[PDB]
Parts: sequence; structure tokens; C-alpha cells
Amino acid sequence: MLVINGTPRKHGRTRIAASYIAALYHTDLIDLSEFVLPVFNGEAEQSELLKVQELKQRVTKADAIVLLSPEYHSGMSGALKNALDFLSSEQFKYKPVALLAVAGGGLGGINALNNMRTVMRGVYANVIPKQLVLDPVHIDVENATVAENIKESIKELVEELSMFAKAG
Amino acid sequence: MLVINGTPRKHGRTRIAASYIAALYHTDLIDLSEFVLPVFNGEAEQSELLKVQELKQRVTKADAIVLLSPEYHSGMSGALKNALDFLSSEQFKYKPVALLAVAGGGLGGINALNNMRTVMRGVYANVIPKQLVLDPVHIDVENATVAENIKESIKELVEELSMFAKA
Ligand SMILES: Cc1cc2nc3c(=O)[nH]c(=O)nc-3n(C[C@H](O)[C@H](O)[C@H](O)COP(=O)(O)O)c2cc1C
Ligand SMILES: Cc1cc2nc3c(=O)[nH]c(=O)nc-3n(C[C@H](O)[C@H](O)[C@H](O)COP(=O)(O)O)c2cc1C
Repeated sequence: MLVINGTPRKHGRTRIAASYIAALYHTDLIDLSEFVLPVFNGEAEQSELLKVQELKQRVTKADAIVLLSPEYHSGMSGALKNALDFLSSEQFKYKPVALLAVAGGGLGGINALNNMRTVMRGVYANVIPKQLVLDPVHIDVENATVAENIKESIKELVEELSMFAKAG
Repeated sequence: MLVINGTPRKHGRTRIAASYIAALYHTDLIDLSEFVLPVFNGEAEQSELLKVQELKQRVTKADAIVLLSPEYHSGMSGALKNALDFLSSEQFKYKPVALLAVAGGGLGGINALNNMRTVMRGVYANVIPKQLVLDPVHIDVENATVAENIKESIKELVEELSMFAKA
């Protein structure tokens, strides 16, 4: 199972959330704040880039992917969407994908989720029904860890993604 | 008036339509295919980058903005969204903005526009009702131009955008 951090900010919240999960379930991880890609330019030479090849492969071999992203202007981050532009249905077709968006509070996160979900259907991923929106509340920034009340929520999400991975 | 090219592909179609517009109306132009930014990282140092400052400045000083993006996986380009991440409502507040998405297959185009409209509203831009979808068939890349069909549509769009500007 592969986890993916959407925030390009090393000091980002989504990073913490991504880390937690990747640790708890001992899952593979691609941290976009460390895994810096160039901006897609649609040329072939880019495909031969090593971080591009690595991304493509790690996604293909992934039995189930957890997609995390902050809400930047009522949408997923550009860092995330950029990486996705490098890939296609060739990697995502039928791929079990759980969505997770870190809002800044209120009713935020909905647009981000629908964005990710829409783009994910674009590449034919099997996006499970369960999706989560985490507010800064559920993020302990300094202690670099998640709140307790939302640890169950995530558990349910990961467990359900597993089930989907097994079926399809 | 400012035109922004969403496709990072130098050989991109969205780039042609963008150029056409910027030339036909002698507007300002930011071509993401050439104007290559780094991936946002929410760090202050990045803010002081010269391309970033020019981005903010050129957008703030625009009286209206034509936003073009190719549909990538039923969403705007990552290059375009990344650029947007550098900005905020501070440059977009009440900004008269027109939307354009380059996409093929009758079905496509709507998802990218809904994404552009949702995000633009996330920065309080004044997105006009008129938005277009340009099919690759209506764009001659080798000759670097758009079909005569499209020109009319684009005219109506630009003029409708200038109306908002004035208002
Ligand atoms: C460029 C940018 C745009 C933002 N716009 C939104 C927004 O659209 N909705 C929201 O809930 N939060 C927004 N915020 C606040 C973030 O959601 C908040 O920082 C959240 O914790 C994301 O954390 P992270 O990017 O550090 O992972 C934005 C933050 C940035 C940097
Ligand atoms: C990374 C990538 C993703 C794409 N995804 C879509 C999409 O989901 N919907 C669509 O209609 N076309 C899609 N296409 C085809 C584009 O619509 C087509 O290239 C269009 O002419 C955009 O031109 P441009 O990016 O060169 O400016 C995609 C193309 C690329 C390169």
C-alpha cells in the first residue's frame, strides 16, 4: 500500500498526517515536499527523468493508494496535480484509491476532495466512497502527530481501502 | 488585460489559442510554457524569487484576465494550479476573469472549467458567466492558429470580459 503527501511544504500539516499513516500501517510513502518534481512540460526527455520513472513505477506496483492533499484555493495542491500529469490511466486503472484532504477549518476540504476525486476518475482509479477532511484541530503540528478522535476515522478509511484492494 | 497560457507544453495547443488572443487584442501575456516556476513550497525565500514577484505584479496590475488551461485528467494543468498557489485573493479580489479550457472529445472540457471556476472563486475572482471549450480540431498547431469558428466565440468572450472590467 502506498501513501502520498500532497503538501509541498516541509512544515505542512498534510505532511504530518501522511507520515502518521505511512508509519502506523508501515506503508510505502512519496512525500512531495521532499520528492520535488519539475513542472510537467509534456516532453519525452522528462519521462526519462529518474524521479518520474520512480513515481510511475511505485504507483503501478501499489496495490492500494492513499491520496492526501491540502486544500489550496478550493482545490488540490498544484504540486500534486502536477505529479499526476506525469502519470495516466496506465498506472491508475482500477487502482484502489482513498482520498484525504487537509482543510484549514469550516466547510473547507469539500472542493479539494471533489477535485481529487474528479481527476482520479479521469485516470480510471477505483476511488472508494470513504473520504476524509482534516482540520488543523486534528493536527498536533509541534508534537508532529495526529489527534486521537480522528485516529479511528483514518483506521476505518485504511481498512476499507484494503477491502477494496482485495475485491474491486 | 492579461492572458495566461495554462499548458506547459511549448508544443501545446492551449499555447496557440493563448497567443492568438494576446495578439488579436494586443494584451499582456504570461506563457507558462516559457514562464517556468518552481513547485510551490510555502517558503518565504521562494516568495522573493523574481518570476514570483513578476507573477504577482503582472496579475495585480491586470484590469482583466483571460485564463486558458488544457484539460489534464479532468482538471486544470498542474503547472497552472501551481502558479495559482503562489497567489491569493490579494491579487484576484474582484478581478474580472474569463475562462477557457482546451479539450477534445465532446465529453471533455467541463471538468477543467468547473475546477478553474471553483478555484478562481476560492480567491474571490469575478468570474464572468461566459466560459469556452476549444476542441483540438479547431486549433492548427503547425500553422499556429485557430479555426474561424472559434474566433467569433473568442471575440464574444473577450468583449463580454471588457464589459465587466468597465462596470
Ligand atoms: C496557497 C494556499 C491556499 C490555501 N487555500 C485554502 C483553501 O482553499 N481552503 C482551506 O481550507 N485552506 C486553505 N489554505 C490553508 C491550508 O488549508 C492550511 O495551511 C492547511 O493546513 C494545509 O496545510 P499544509 O499545506 O501545510 O499541508 C491555503 C493555504 C495555502 C498555502
Ligand atoms: C497530461 C495530460 C492529461 C490529459 N488529460 C486529458 C483530460 O483528462 N481530458 C481531455 O479532454 N484531454 C486530456 N488530455 C489531452 C489534452 O486535452 C490535449 O493535449 C489538449 O490539446 C491540451 O493541449 P495542450 O496541453 O498541449 O495545450 C491530456 C493530455 C495530457 C498531456
